[PDB]
Formats: sequence, structure tokens, C-alpha cells
Amino acid sequence: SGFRKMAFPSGKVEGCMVQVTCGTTTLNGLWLDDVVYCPRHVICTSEDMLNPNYEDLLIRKSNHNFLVQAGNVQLRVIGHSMQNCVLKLKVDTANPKTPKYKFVRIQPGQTFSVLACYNGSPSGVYQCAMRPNFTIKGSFLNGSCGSVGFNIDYDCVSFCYMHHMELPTGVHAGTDLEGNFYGPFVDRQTAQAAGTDTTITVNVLAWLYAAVINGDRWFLNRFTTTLNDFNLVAMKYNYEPLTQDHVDILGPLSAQTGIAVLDMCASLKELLQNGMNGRTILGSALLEDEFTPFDVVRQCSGVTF
Amino acid sequence: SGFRKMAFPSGKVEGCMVQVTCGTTTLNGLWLDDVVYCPRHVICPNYEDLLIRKSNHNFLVQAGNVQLRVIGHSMQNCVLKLKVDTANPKTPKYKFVRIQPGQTFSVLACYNGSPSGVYQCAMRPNFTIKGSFLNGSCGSVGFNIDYDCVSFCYMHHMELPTGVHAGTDLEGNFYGPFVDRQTAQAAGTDTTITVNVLAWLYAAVINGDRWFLNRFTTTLNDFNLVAMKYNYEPLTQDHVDILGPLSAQTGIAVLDMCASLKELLQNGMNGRTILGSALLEDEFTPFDVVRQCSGVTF
Ligand SMILES: CNC(=O)c1ccc2c(NC(=O)Cc3cccc(Cl)c3)cncc2c1
Ligand SMILES: CNC(=O)c1ccc2c(NC(=O)Cc3cccc(Cl)c3)cncc2c1
Ligand SMILES: [Cl-]
Repeated sequence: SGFRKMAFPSGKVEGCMVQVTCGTTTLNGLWLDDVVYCPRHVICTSEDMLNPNYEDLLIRKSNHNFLVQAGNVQLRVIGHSMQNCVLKLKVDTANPKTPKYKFVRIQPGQTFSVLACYNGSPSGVYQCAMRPNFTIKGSFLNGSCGSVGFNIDYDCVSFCYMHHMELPTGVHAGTDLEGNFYGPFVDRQTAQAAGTDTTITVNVLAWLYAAVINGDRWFLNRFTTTLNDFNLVAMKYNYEPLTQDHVDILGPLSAQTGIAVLDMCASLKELLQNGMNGRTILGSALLEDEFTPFDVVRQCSGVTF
Repeated sequence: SGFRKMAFPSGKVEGCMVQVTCGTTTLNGLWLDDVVYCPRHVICPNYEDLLIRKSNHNFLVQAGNVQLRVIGHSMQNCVLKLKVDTANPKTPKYKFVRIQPGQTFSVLACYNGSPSGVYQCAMRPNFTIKGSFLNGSCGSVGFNIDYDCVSFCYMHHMELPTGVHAGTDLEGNFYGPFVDRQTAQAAGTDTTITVNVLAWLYAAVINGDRWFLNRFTTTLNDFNLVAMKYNYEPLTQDHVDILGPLSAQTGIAVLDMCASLKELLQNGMNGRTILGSALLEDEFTPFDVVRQCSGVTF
């Protein structure tokens, strides 16, 4: 019993964190095999950020301009290349602590663990989700750039995010491990703002199924809804449209609890209309959207209370 | 910016988790040097009588894909200490520490010696922890990190009828009035950790959330008279002293922040949130707030 926001054990990722210095800038790198991956803005000054020509700044750099530090050991850089918004530093030593890994690009709604680092040293781990507006509501300070997001399924680390910047509203933006940004963001100091954010509906529903599995059913009702009628009400509360794919994905949770997806949709409609009336669901007074249907199956028991 | 419930990196602890089997029971062990620590209920009650009938080979210890050979065994309170033939090469710098209610820690939840997740939680005033555990999680550990030293503070033993969790320190002494057997045991009435709610209000002010601030102050006595009515733990002068650095950074005196909490307790949030929460959060200590808003690394 119990339902917590749970992160993956960070050990396999801690063994890959290094410190990258270029001139006066210092941020984090991910050392996998003989390559260190880090945000390409490490080659920039604060001035360059207004309109940076990265190709021009990079052509003026040599290998010895990049200082890479793994614990108390200096790594020798033997090559460098740029792939989209990530700088790839070829080093002389392969990381002996390199785990089994894949680079994966996630979709909004997907969750992941973040290992927040400063100066190549990991300071904490937390769970978060890729928001519908492609931002992440993380907890980051200056020097955290290059911190990574990941999932560990079986013995393989799936790297999905690298931290690049903080937006004016305090939310964060970054890239996949191939340097492609999530969202309409650029590694440029420009007037770019996060779009209006929405609630991840399929995740709220999964979290309601988790509450039913943990013995709480106060929010259920005798009503059902059409998928179209649910979406007309959901849009009014800034909820993401629920698609037929989302309904299909919720199938196993519906089977385990005996509550059809459109029947659970009718409870969500009522929760949006009435609020919680002094009650909580899984110790929360708000509707939680940072647990996927897969996270619920992973964490919760296979037998309903 | 951003405020998350953050756990310590679990790497130093993952390298210590092993699987312990005794007959038909399977749970987790903590392998430090040549000793494996695990709940004594793995032998399940007169524990000395059940233990005297056991031999070393009755305990199967598995570290990854390698079998460890048990060469001795002894009991210390509610923890079983299995002397093994191999010292753990991944043993970090560590201490065994007993925490106080209100203090927080990271939990590395394990099943069959394999770590599955990490989360942050607090020792409640009623000595229970609101964790997330399933069958096979016994022996999962709680910890903090100070520089490079892992401070082990909790070992999971059982789940109570309300879904909350109970366990011991690493010397086998339970937190709370609990015993390790199948009997009628209930968690006492819980209270809100007041010093932690205040720290979380200071964290909100640091992150630019000040709607709950007012021009008023309160005496420590008047605050405690109101706090006792809402099932809040009494705020002591020590708690006020501990909140000193957060008061200095924000310019808001502790008894001034207490007047804001008094207003939230009497009138609610009125459709508003603090750090994305519609409830007052008590599982962040004053030190956790300072650490998350400073960038302390391990
Ligand atoms: C209290 N928080 C802060 O003051 C703060 C300051 C800075 C933070 C930060 N840094 C940047 O954004 C660097 C940069 C500037 C312009 C463009 C790009 Cl692509 C990168 C990252 N993550 C978090 C931060 C947090
Ligand atoms: C789906 N999970 C469960 O049903 C479940 C079952 C059991 C859980 C558990 N184990 C126990 O309490 C076993 C025990 C019984 C009597 C005395 C003692 Cl000291 C220990 C711990 N933590 C979580 C659990 C969760
Ligand atoms: Cl995805």
C-alpha cells in the first residue's frame, strides 16, 4: 500500500556525470564510452547568447580549450563535434562505469527521473513529466545545465532529456540526447515564453485508477460519457484532449478495477465540476497528472483493495 | 527555480542491496563490509529459540548473480546480522544514525535484492512513515548523505492496517511503539510537523510566492495555542532558532511567518496554491529547504 512520486535509482547515471569547463563557463556532461555529451552553449559568453553563431564560435576552439573532469581525474579531449544543440567531446578514456543505454525522444505526458548536478557532482534525484507545452517543472539552479532525465526499464538506462535553460516563468527547457529541443525553444536569449499549459488527462485517469486500487472509490458515480462529450467538458478546464489511443492504453487498468474508461471519465467530469469538498485522493487535494498508466501498473499491486 | 520533493542520489546504497532467503521467506539485506543486515522476521515468536535452530547454510544470500556464503549469524534487537565470506567491495563510508520525528530521509525501495525506486519521506510525529511498499519490500533502507558519508537511519519491517509503514533504525530498535509480529497494532493520531510547514512557507517566499504574508506578528505562546487546536506539533524555541537563516534570507521574522500560518489555519487557501500545493506541506525540513535553494552536491 501507499502511493508516492517515485524516481528510478540513480546509480547507473551518477557514474556518468562529469564537469565540463570552457573558458569561464562550467556545466555538466554525460560521459558514455569515449564521448562526453553536454549543452553546446558551454562555448558561449552571456553576450553571445543574444544571437549566437555556434558554428563560428566552435571553429575557433581547439580540444585543449575544453576541460573535462571526472571526479578527481582530468580527462583528455581528443576531438569535438556538434550535433544540433549538443556538443560531443571525444575523450581518451572510455567510461568503465558505462551502463547499458539508449537515447530515446519522449512525447509530452511521459515521465522521467532527473539527476540534478552542479560541477559534475549529483546533488539530488526527482521525478517529473514532459508537460503538454514541452517544458518541465523541475528544480534547477545556475550550474545545473547538462543534468539529465532518464528511465530505467529492466537493466537499460533510457536517456531522454538534457537540461539547457530556465524560462522567465521558472519552468525548464532542454533537448533529447541528439540535441533536438523539446518544444519551440532555442538555446538563445530571446523573448520566448512557454505556451499555455494543460493537464495531462490520460495521467489524471491513471492516478484515479491507482486510487481505486488502493481502496478509495468516493469519487465514482453511476454515469458514463461519450468520448466527445468528455472532451468538450475537459477542454473547458484546460485538460488535454483524450484520444482513442489514451483509452486503449488505459485498458489494463480498466480490466483490473472493473471500471470502464468512459465511466472513469464521468467521475473526472464530476470532480472537475464539484472539486473535492475537503477530501483527498491518495493524500492529494489536487488532481495529479505526473503518473503515467505504465507508472501506475509498475508501482501499484496487481490485486485491488 | 522550482521546488520538488528530492531524494539523495541512491548509487552508494544500490551497491549494498542483497536478497536474503530463509526457508520460504524472501526479503532484502544491506551488505556492508562482511556483514549482511536484514529484519529478524526472515526466520519466522521467540526469536532466540527460532534462531538457535538455524544453521548458516539455511540463509541464502544473493548479491546480483553471485551467491554469498554465510559463515556466522547473530541478532541485535529486531535486526539479524549475517556474517558473510566476502567483504562488499562497494561498501561506502557509512554511519548508523537514529533520527527524530520530523526529520526526513530517502528510501531505496527493493524487491528480491533489486532496487526499484527512490523516494523522499519523513518520520511522522507518530513514528510511522507514509511510504510506498509492496510484499517483498522488507529490508528496504532509509538514508541521508553528508558529504561522502551515507547515514543509514531506517530499515523497513512492516505495513500497518491504515497503509502506513513501520521499521527500525540499523541497530534493530523500532521507531514508535511497534513490535515485529502479527498482532493488533495501530498508528497513533498524527500531527503536522510545524517547523517543516514554516520552512516550506519560506521556500515559497524564496521562489516568489508571497500572497500569504501579512503585516502581523504573534507571540510564541499565542501561536502554540492556535497550533494545538489544528493538530500541529508545538513550535519550540529550538525550532525558531533553526529557522533563523531562512528568516535572515527573506527578511521575514519567524513569529511574523507564524502569523501567516495562523491565518492559513483559520481561513484556508481560498482557491490558491503554494508551490503548486493546495495543502500545507510538512515533509521538507529547514535544512532541506536551504540545501535545495543553494545547490549542495555529493
Ligand atoms: C533561482 N534560479 C535561478 O536563478 C536560475 C538561473 C539560471 C538557470 C539556468 N541557466 C540558464 O538558463 C543559462 C542559459 C541562459 C540563456 C540561454 C540558455 Cl540556453 C542558457 C538553468 N537552469 C536553472 C537556472 C536557475
Ligand atoms: C501489496 N502489498 C501488500 O499487501 C503488503 C503486504 C505486506 C507488507 C509488508 N510486510 C509485513 O507487514 C509483514 C509483517 C507481518 C507481521 C509482522 C512483521 Cl514485523 C512484518 C511491509 N510493507 C508493505 C507491505 C505491503
Ligand atoms: Cl514517450
